[PDB]
Amino acid sequence: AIHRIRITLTSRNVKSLEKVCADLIRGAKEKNLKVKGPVRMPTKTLRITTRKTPCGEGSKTWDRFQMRIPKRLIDLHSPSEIVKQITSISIEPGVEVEVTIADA
Amino acid sequence: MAVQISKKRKFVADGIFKAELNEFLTRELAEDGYSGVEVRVTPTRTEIIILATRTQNVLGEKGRRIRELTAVVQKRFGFPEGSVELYAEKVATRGLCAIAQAESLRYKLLGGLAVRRACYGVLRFIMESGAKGCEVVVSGKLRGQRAKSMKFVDGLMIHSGDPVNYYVDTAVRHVLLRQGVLGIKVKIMLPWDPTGKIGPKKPLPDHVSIVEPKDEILPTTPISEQK
Amino acid sequence: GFYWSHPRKFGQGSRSCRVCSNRHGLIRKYGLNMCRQCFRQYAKDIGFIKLD
Amino acid sequence: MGRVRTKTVKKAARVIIEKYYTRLGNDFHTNKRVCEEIAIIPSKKLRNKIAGYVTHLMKRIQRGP
Amino acid sequence: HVAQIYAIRQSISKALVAYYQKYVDEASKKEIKDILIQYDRTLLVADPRRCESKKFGGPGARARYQKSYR
Amino acid sequence: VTVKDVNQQEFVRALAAFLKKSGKLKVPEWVDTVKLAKHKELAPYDENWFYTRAASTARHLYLRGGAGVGSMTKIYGGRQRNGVMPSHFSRGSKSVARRVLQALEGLKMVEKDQDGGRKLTPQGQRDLDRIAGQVAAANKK
Amino acid sequence: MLMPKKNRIAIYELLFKEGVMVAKKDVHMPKHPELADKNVPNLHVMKAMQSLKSRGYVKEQFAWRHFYWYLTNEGIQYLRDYLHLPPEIVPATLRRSR
RNA sequence: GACAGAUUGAUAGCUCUUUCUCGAUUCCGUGGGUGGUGGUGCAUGGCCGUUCUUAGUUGGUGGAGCGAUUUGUCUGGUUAAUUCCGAUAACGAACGAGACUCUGGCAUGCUAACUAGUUACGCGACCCCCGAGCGGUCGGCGUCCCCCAACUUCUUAGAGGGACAAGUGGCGUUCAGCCACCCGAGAUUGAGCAAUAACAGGUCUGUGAUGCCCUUAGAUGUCCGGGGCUGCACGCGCGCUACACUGACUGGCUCAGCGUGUGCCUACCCUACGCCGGCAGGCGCGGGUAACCCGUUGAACCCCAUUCGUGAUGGGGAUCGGGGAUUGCAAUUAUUCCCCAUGAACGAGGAAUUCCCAGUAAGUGCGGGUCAUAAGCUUGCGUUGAUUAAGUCCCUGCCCUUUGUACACACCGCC
Repeated sequence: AIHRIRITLTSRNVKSLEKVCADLIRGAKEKNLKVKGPVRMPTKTLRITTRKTPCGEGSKTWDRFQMRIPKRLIDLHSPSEIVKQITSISIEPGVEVEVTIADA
Repeated sequence: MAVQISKKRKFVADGIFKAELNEFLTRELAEDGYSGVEVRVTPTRTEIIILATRTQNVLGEKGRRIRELTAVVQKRFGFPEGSVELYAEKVATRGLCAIAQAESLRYKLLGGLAVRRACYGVLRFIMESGAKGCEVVVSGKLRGQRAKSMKFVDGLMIHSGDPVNYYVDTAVRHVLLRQGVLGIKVKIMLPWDPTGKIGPKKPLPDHVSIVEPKDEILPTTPISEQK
Repeated sequence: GFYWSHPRKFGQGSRSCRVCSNRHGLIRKYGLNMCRQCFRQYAKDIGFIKLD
Repeated sequence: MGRVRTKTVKKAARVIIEKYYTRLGNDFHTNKRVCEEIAIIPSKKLRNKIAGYVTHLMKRIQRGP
Repeated sequence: HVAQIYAIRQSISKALVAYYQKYVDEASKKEIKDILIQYDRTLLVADPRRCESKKFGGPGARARYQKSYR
Repeated sequence: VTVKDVNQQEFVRALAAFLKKSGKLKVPEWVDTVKLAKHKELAPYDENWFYTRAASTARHLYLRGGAGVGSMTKIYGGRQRNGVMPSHFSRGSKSVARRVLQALEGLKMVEKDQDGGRKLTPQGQRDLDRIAGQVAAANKK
Repeated sequence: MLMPKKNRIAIYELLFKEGVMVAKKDVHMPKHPELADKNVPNLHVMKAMQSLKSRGYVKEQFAWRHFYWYLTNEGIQYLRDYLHLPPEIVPATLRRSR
């Protein structure tokens, strides 16, 4: 075995991240062990501000190009089964999943 | 390798890789009606579902073309031997995708045809397919030294709001001809408002559906019952 | 094969648009290196969606 | 000034009442989520905004038809 | 600097209000809440306000970079 | 009556006095010809900053558990006319905040902490706020 | 049948070894992933391949400054007869499928 | 494809002898390209600008006109808004507005969170009189933390709720609504999205989008070196800093937010803490795919502590003298910075004219963008935070209606 696993869920789509995030809670609590539920980091807003205009002219209008990236993370304690079950299931959309070994 | 590229600078990169594909893919599987990839990253592997139409051409000689494109994507964005499998699939109801039809109109003109009869042939189709509405614009010089702009329209179309963003299927494609350059713009309206399966939101937020009294029979004298 | 030599290492000598090799109004930030137009083309595809 | 009602509301409102006179009353927050039951109002603003006339037409009805 | 003060004013009037309410009484809570809200200065009321954003084509929210004009 | 309980600006007034009336600290030579920070226009009038600034610096460390030279420079700031230019923020002089720290170190008001940065040592912790009692109890006013 | 012999004879036999040869449009690389025994960047590669297409023994795409060099069935002859290579040859697209 | 010199700028065999190798490349014609930040934005695509965040636009069926057309699409009240109701030859519909999205604020209501905070504990402590206190006890920063406290009071971000002219009193055709007040965020916190239809608006120099045209080796192909784009009797355009004492410089205290950061597509950061130096800086060393490190982001105004005395003075702070650092292979054409040194006009601006109503103008730094070097540029962000309109069409310009019109390149017309 039982080691200090962190699962770091980073994705853009809040809804398609929190269907996965819920399935790891409900996937672990099925075969119960521990957790400390989903952590909510500040959402990072990737904000670009370019001119609307190609070339010069016209009254100066710009767009406000944004991309969000919310990070959840979920602590757990398990063997090399429950990790390799819970991570490989509940994948699919534009969702990145990290797996820390223990502590550091 | 031990870079760990940033959740800021990484999703940007995979957005970019996404874009870089969807262009060469568009620009090479054009005559075959590329609708779109949906990039499918996995363990040990990077699936990449090429959602196009006429799959007899993406395969080619016994499945050569698919194997070229796999090799290409191996040699470009850095995907080792057996770490990338393309997966060509046919588009469901190709009338309702925009760039499919917009390309079908780059090549219907390119082939040699009037604007008029062609774009109707498109516009006819996309409605008949099953659209809430649609429009096509063929800007550019059109049998005259001067530039015209032509716009043949049919059915319903919302032209503002967030709603637009997940409902219309916009698609611009040029067309390079023996003269010069026209623009296609296909802009279809999706009637997944009726039945996506669960059509996203479904309501255009304006639209409310009041389910009707259904029963509400009987005032009557009192009575009782037992069970 | 010799001579074609300077700092092509800093200065806009070095950096150019990844899409079209034009060398102005360049979105350096965030490891893009697109020209500012080549945003609005390759933008939705990237992920930057116009919200407010 | 800010708020006069739109015909998506004025029409839906009037049509709920035509069909559920008995279900509604002269409160807001009751008939407020009656509308959640008997209709598919997507947005909370509208859902909520609709119980607007649902009341303003009961206050009319008791006084007159 | 200044904000931090109606912040701490509001806090030791609110806190003191929740004091006499939760365990102590209510009459004194109400005699307090009266004594305060007969002149607020947003004592128990959060000032609902917060700053506007800047919009392009102006130094602040509203004002605009001077119009050239022939 | 800690450093906080004493009205903090008439703290360093008396703490400047302390380190003067001790007659030891280690006043040096860049002193009479010091700018104080490229920041400033002009060399300071009370000819005796660092008795009053080592006062500040040392009480400052009391309030904050750890502080580097880079920190001390930061804190004694200001605006800076580059002239017709707009004003910007320039760090204070390192040399002086440093030698203030090193000099406080001589009397052993302070020490180098673990994990980098100076903090004040128990001995100094005293001399500092001993006089806090003396500043409150100088008189109520 | 041209240019730096050592480099260009190797570029042919690279292209015959492979199904597809990608590149980049950049004269200033002194290298190119796989092969590049020595230098042979874009130029020596391009100069070769932009020959091959125009005569007809290769076909292009471009796609965000790169050159998408795809080997033509006629070229199979041109380059194997250039390289005296066996009359079976098997370039690269041997392609065990299913 | 050519290691010493004539040269040339160049160790450019680019060329004037010598020749020593790769060795089927080479060279010379012809056609033809291939580019070109060449040409043409009245040859075009896209994208943008705008008429124009202005209320407008359209059709099915009716009804009117032989028919272009017309009503529906409107006297009036209303409304931010042909938005609504109603009068109603129209009835019921569609796009724009609205609804929506993002956002911004009430949520001791929920789900939680060592990549937040933590909170307050429990306070178990170190703990020095840090301070109070004879001592018990207490006020308090720091830490000793950790944690198998406990929790979400603020932090964060998920689900939620709510606010909806909702109640009451006026006013109102007593409809549509408007006004006041109650509870409370009172119906409006701010953008994005934005129709029909336009316009030689702009863009070929954002586009491997490109029509045609030019040009095409002596090349307008690509560059090296330099130069220019910076030049200066004058003219205008957006900025900043001042004109000072509600202020100037001299102590000190002390309050963030949005970001941003390395290790990035080809050679490159963010920076904590040691010494050295005045300072630029320098030289030591440390954390940092980051809510951890920078970083309780320790700011300016601001706030507080002394000078000064209304002197073009200490404001101001230009123009030059001289040093010293840094970036850069190189700064001459002061690169950027520091250190000295000189030390200007301006004492509130002549004719005009833009900006806007609430957390608004203004000041005020600070990020971002631009960046090797670097901003007086913008775009965001708080922070300090006013005066005043809350209405009208008086000027300018916009909407409808009626009307006149010899205008329809539409009055910048026609004559």
